[PDB]
Amino acid sequence: HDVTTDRSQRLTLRFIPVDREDTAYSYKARFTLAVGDNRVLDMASTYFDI
Amino acid sequence: KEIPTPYMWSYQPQMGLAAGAAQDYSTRINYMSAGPHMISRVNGIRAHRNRILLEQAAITTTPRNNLNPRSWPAALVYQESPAPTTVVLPRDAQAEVQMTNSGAQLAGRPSFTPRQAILTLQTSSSEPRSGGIGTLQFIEEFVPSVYFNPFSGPPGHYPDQFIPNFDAVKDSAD
Amino acid sequence: TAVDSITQKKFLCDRTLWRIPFSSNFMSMGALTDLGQNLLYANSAHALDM
Repeated sequence: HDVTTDRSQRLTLRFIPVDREDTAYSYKARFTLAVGDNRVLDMASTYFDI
Repeated sequence: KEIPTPYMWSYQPQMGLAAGAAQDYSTRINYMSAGPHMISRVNGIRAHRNRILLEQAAITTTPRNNLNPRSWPAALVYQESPAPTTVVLPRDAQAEVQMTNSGAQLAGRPSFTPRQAILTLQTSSSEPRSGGIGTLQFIEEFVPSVYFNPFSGPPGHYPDQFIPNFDAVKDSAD
Repeated sequence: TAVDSITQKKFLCDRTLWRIPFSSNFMSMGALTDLGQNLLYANSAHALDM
């Protein structure tokens, strides 16, 4: 009754940066990750990829 | 429109809520069956079991706070109370302890000391059903509160409560 | 030595069973799971294709 939504909401998503630096020993991944409206994000389940 | 298209309610034993109220052909009249002079009959007395349907909708129904609720209370929905079946004792405890510790062995009101000693054994449930209806009292609860106007008033919570998926909390939900 | 080979990857599920809860919150809550006791469900007979 008050736990679930019946409209459009997103689970398990992919975010990719547009600009990146490639050097000898450093790699900066500059994501522009802005978390969506009416939504809180748990962060023991927020991870990268190679 | 002017001839009221009759509803009813039929029951589900899984929850205790109405499955739906529909303008049912599961009773509706064999069309253009009557006679041209005797056709004012079905325009009158087919509307008669529509006009005793209004009588039946208030006879034992017990009018509800919201025309189709969600979770029902315990008052006047026939909550059965079978009386505590009271029996004393098959064998006596006080007559058995004294003999078996000192001497004799037994296999059995009894032989030595007959006496009445009873405790209350309440059968009826601590609290009645909050889930839904007892299985057959549906005429006593749900009889069509028919509205002959198909849609009357501005859209909000008008004369509504026909669809089973239509809840009081959410206007329109999946 | 270097020869030209590629990695092949697989997984093994043995003595474990597949499971998905009948909840819109996707949780093993109880008997009357979130989508079971919902509004549209348990009211009308329909057809199924999987």
